Amino acid sequence: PRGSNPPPPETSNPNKPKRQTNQLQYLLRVVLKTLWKHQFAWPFQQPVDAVKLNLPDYYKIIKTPMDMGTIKKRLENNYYWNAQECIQDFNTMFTNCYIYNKPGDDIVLMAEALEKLFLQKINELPT
Ligand SMILES: CCN1C(=O)c2cccc3c(S(=O)(=O)Nc4ccc(F)cc4)ccc1c23
Repeated sequence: PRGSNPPPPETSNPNKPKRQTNQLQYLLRVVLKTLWKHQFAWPFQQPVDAVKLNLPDYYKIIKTPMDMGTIKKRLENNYYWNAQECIQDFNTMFTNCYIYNKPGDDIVLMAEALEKLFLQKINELPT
């Protein structure tokens, strides 16, 4: 079907306030990098292509989409003011998965595994 995909979430906004913190550096260098390499990362590495993946209802249900490709670019582009803004985006990505899909679905098992690893890495966030 199509129809169409929305514009992806922004990864640049020159008027948005931003900072480099060592916590944001750790989010890129440790948290994002480890999740990124994982065997379950691939469905979360770019925005949902609702056309290709045959998920025509995706953007009827999910109105705040987020993915690790967007987060990666936001970190590389120094988009954030603090770590919480970034952790927010990971939480949105996970939440969207759990909202759209059913417990026990293969995609949800992936999200749960990534989220478990995420929380472990988040646990060692530096001062
Ligand atoms: C994480 C974004 N996302 C979904 O919420 C979702 C639902 C259904 C399929 C699918 C896909 S898929 O069409 O590539 N199929 C897929 C099914 C189960 C998996 F464990 C991984 C991918 C990619 C990313 C997705 C989804």
